[PDB]
Order: sequence, then C-alpha cells, then structure tokens
Amino acid sequence: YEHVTVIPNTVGVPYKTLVNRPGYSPMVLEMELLSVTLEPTLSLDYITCEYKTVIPSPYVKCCGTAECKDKSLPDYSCKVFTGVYPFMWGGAYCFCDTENTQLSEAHVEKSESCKTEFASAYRAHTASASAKLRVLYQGNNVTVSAYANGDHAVTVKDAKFIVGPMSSAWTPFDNKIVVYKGDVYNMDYPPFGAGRPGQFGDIQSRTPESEDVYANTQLVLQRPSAGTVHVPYSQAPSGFKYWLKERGASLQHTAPFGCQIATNPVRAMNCAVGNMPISIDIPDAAFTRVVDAPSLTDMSCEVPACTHSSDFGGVAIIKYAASKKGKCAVHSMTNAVTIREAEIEVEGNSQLQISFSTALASAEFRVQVCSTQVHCAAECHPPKDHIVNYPASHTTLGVQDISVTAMSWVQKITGGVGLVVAVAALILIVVLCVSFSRH
Amino acid sequence: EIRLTVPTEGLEVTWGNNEPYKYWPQLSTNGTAHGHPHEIILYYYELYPTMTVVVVSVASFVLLSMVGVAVGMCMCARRRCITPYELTPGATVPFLLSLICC
Ligand SMILES: *[C@@H]1O[C@H](CO[C@@H]2O[C@@H](C)[C@@H](O)[C@@H](O)[C@@H]2O)[C@@H](O[C@@H]2O[C@H](CO)[C@@H](O[C@@H]3O[C@H](CO)[C@@H](O)[C@H](O)[C@@H]3O)[C@H](O)[C@H]2NC(C)=O)[C@H](O)[C@H]1NC(C)=O
Ligand SMILES: *[C@@H]1O[C@H](CO)[C@@H](O[C@@H]2O[C@H](CO)[C@@H](O[C@H]3O[C@H](CO)[C@@H](O)[C@H](O)[C@@H]3O)[C@H](O)[C@H]2NC(C)=O)[C@H](O)[C@H]1NC(C)=O
Repeated sequence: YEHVTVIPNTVGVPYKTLVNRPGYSPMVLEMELLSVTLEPTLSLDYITCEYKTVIPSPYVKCCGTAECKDKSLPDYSCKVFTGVYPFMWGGAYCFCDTENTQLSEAHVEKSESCKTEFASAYRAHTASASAKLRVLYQGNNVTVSAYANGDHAVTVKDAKFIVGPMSSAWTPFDNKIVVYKGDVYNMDYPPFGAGRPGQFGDIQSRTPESEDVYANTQLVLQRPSAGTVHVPYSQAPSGFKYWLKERGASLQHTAPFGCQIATNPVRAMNCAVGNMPISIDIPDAAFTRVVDAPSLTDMSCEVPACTHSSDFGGVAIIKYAASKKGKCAVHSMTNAVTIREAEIEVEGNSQLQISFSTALASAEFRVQVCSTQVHCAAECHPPKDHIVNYPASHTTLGVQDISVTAMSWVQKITGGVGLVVAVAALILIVVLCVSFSRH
Repeated sequence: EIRLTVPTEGLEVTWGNNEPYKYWPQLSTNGTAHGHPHEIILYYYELYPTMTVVVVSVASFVLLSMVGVAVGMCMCARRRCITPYELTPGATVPFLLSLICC
C-alpha cells in the first residue's frame, strides 16, 4: 500500500500521518525530522591568502651604473637609484663617493602560510538534499538517514520511505561563496585577475598548490635613506588580513530561517523552509484486518482542561467499550489540533487519556480511535507564560478559527444590521410597488 | 540589560561562545474568549494586534455603512409615498401615513 503525505520542513517537531486502508485497522505514523542538510555543488574559482614581499639583497654597483631586466614574477618591479653612498658597520661600502648605483628589486608571492590560512572563492550551484528522519512505526523508534532528492528509498521494518524532493529551492548560499574555516560568507568576490590592492582578492591563485599567482599590490620601490643599504617600498597591506578583521558576521549567524552553517563540506542545515513530501510503501503483511483488531463502541469525549499553549497543555478523556484487548491507533481529524499519542492500549469498558495542543480559543475537534470517531469540545484558556524554548506543536489559525462566543456575537450583530436592511429594503420595495401600481 | 522583541517565528540569541538560545512567544492574553464583547476584542487584539484592528475597523465601517443604506432607503421610500399627497390641491393625509412617514 502506497501512502503519500506532506510534512512541514521543520526540525524537532513530530508530525502524524494516518494510513487508511479500508478493511484493515488504521495505522498512525509519527515522523520527526532530526536533521535536514542542503549541500551545494561548489566550483572553486580561486583562493586568497596573505602574500609575502620578496626582496633579494640589493645590488650595489660601485663606480658604475647598474641596469635591471624585466621578469615575469607576479608583481615585479626594479629600479636603479643613483648617487648612493651606503655605509657598513666598518665604514663606507666602496671606493667611489657619488659614482654609485643601487639596484633594488622585489616581487610578490604566496606566503608559506597559504597552505593553512586561506579563503576559498567558490561558485555555488544547486544543492543535494539529505535528511535524518525519526519514524515511529508500529510502536518502534527507527531512525533513517536518507537522501531527500526523491530518489532514495530507505527501509524501516520492511516499509520503504522515499523523501523529497523538497518543495522549496531556496538556499542561504548565493552564487558567490567565500569560505575561510568554519565560516561561510556571501561575498561578491572579484573575478580572477581582477583583484584590487588592500582588498580581498589582491593576491589570487587558482589552487593551493598552483605556482600561478595573480597579484595587484601596488608595490613601489622607494629611494633608500642616505648611508644605508635597506630597500624601502610602498605597498598595499594584504587584503586578506584586512578582510579577516572586517569579515563581519558569517552566514551561521545571519542566515534566514534559522539555518545552521557548517564547512567541510559546506552545508546548510535545519532551514525552516517550505515543506517536504514523503512517500511510504507498506507491505500487506503489516496490516491487521479490522475483524482481528480491537474495535471501540459507545465512545464519548470529555475535555476536563484545555490551554492553548505551545506544548501539549490540553487533555481529553474518552470513554470506550473495547471488543478485545489490544493496541489502537489515535488520529486527529482536524489540522487545528495535534494529538501527542499515536497509539493507546485499550481493553474492556474504561476510559483513555490523550494529550493535545491547539491554538484554538474554542477547541472543537473529532478524534478517530480504531476507526471510531468522537466529537470533543472545550473552552480553552491562554497560558500565563509569555516565552518558551520550543516551537509550537500546533498549526496556526485561520480567520475563521474563532471562539464560539465570538461567533455568536458576530451573528447577533450581523443579523441585527441585516434585519434593519432587510426591513428597509422591504419598505422601499412595497412603496415602489405601490408607486408602480398607481398611474 | 537588553530587551529583545520576539517574532512569531521565533528569535535566536547568541551570547559570546555559548550555544544559541531560542525563544518563541506564547498566545498569552489578559483578555479572554468566552467573555464579554470587550474582553473578546482584547483577547484577539493582544494576539493579533494588526489583523484584529483591520477586521474590526472594516467590519465596523461596513456595518455602519449598511445602516446608512437602510436609512437612505427609508428616506427614499418616505419621499415617494408622500409626494403624491402633497401635490393634491385638497390634500388630506391618512392618519397611518401621517404617523408612519410624515
Ligand atoms: C520514541 O522516541 C521519542 C522521542 O525520543 C527520541 O528517542 C529517545 C530514545 C531519545 O534518543 C531522544 O533523544 C529522541 O528524541 C520518545 O518520546 C520522548 O520520550 C522521552 C522519555 O524516554 C521524554 O523525555 C522525558 O521528558 C520529561 C518531560 O520533560 C522528563 O520529565 C523526563 O525526565 C524525560 O526527560 C521525551 O520528552 C519524549 N519526547 C517526545 C516528543 O515525546 C518516545 O517515547 C519513543 N517511543 C518509543 C517506543 O521508544
Ligand atoms: C497583564 O497585566 C499585567 C499587569 O497587571 C502585565 O504585567 C506587567 O506588565 C508591565 C508592562 O506593561 C511590566 O513592566 C512594568 O513593571 C516593571 C517592574 O515589574 C517596570 O520595571 C516597568 O518599567 C513597568 O512599569 C510589569 O513588570 C508586569 N508585571 C507583571 C506582574 O507581569 C501583563 O504584561 C499583561 N499581560 C498582557 C498579555 O498584556
């Protein structure tokens, strides 16, 4: 028997679905999502890291003029400074006083730290969905890890569960993703080869192992101070270091729908978005004929207390006459009321207790137990607590979902005005009919 | 001391390196259903401060408008049933018409 149901894409909240196969005792399955993971396909564009500026010992040509060659190094500059008269600890470097030239050169390359400290610029595409689902099947708790792309059936005590596809394609990740360590950012990083000095992407490399480095650091060689051999320069400080200080909050803290973010692999977890269809294939061997199952008659529902709190603050007591001892499925016939128990044990002439949660001011609902329905009704009171640490176990209310007395007052007022209009309309019609009758 | 507002969808708060705290609102009221008309409005107002005001404001407007219509129809009927008498050179108004409409 194939059963298709849909549950809200929430985590930590159980949902109950009724499997109704006429001629057989009904089954109620309680399904709870424990984890939902969206894992985006990533394509690395480039990585960034702190650069080091390499400055080879300066060449001082005494009593002559030095010249430099162009090089292909990532960000290379060379300059020859004339009129240099450098000193060493033991005295002037060389014989000539003014006829001296110094050749300064430098290039930018990835530091050794880039193997550990780097950010990866990824292109994000579609995401593969997977989920961990808790299923209460015939009184037993089975946890199944399965893909949620609608293409994976996982067996629960010989029943097959197919999860997904998810109804929402929404992801917390934008097309451009930058990953540092455990932190993922939605940053619109520059194209490779289009970096800017002092900004993220000032130094870029396609892969961690690549020798191919793009750099734009504005490295400018300056003239050395008199009497010295040092090589001064003006360069924009690593944009990686600046970025690390200016990162701001990561998606783990800023994402919509309460999404949790993790890396290695990049994952969006437990996003409260849309809903998730589940298809369940239950073998005939799992069904018990109604003639073998317990059957209840002479049922009556009374609700001694009701609070419309997020938790199961409502309690209902239902009288029953059971034909035989055994377990019996319990189902709510209305979306407005959630029942905590999936099944109860019943025998003889007695009463059963069930707990429920509703947002209704007036709880009017039916309960089906072993294919026998009862009608429950109660006046529910508000909670005194303002805040809780858990999500509601009940659905939200529609505009039509109002208290019994509120409906009565609306009918009295609406009827009162409608009556006045109906009377005025009647008088006008009668007068017009008289006016038409007269010539 | 920080006062944070909690949305119906819930609020997540992270304090330092501690695991995040999650909070959700309850449907708490000082008004009540199954009470007097003003207690019922308060109940729904506190739970749904904008939906309740819109529904009450619109419903009240429409109900008052319908009363205005009922009165306008009565005045129209009044003019139509009276005019034919006021134009009569020896007009005499029947007591019932005089009492009911005039
Ligand atoms: C099927 O599983 C549900 C949910 O519990 C899940 O399985 C358990 C074995 C654990 O691994 C859980 O971490 C996991 O979520 C069971 O319902 C849960 O039962 C436990 C008791 O076993 C309840 O905890 C109690 O809660 C009260 C009130 O706070 C405390 O006073 C108690 O000290 C104790 O902590 C838990 O609240 C309840 N959860 C729900 C949603 O009802 C269920 O009983 C189990 N069924 C079977 C046949 O195993
Ligand atoms: C139902 O009525 C309650 C009062 O009868 C009200 O509780 C009170 O609400 C006020 C805010 O409106 C809180 O703040 C006031 O009091 C504190 C000191 O306790 C001051 O610091 C504040 O500045 C302010 O004056 C009260 O603390 C709070 N008192 C109690 C006992 O709760 C409820 O909030 C009302 N419920 C609803 C749904 O409106």
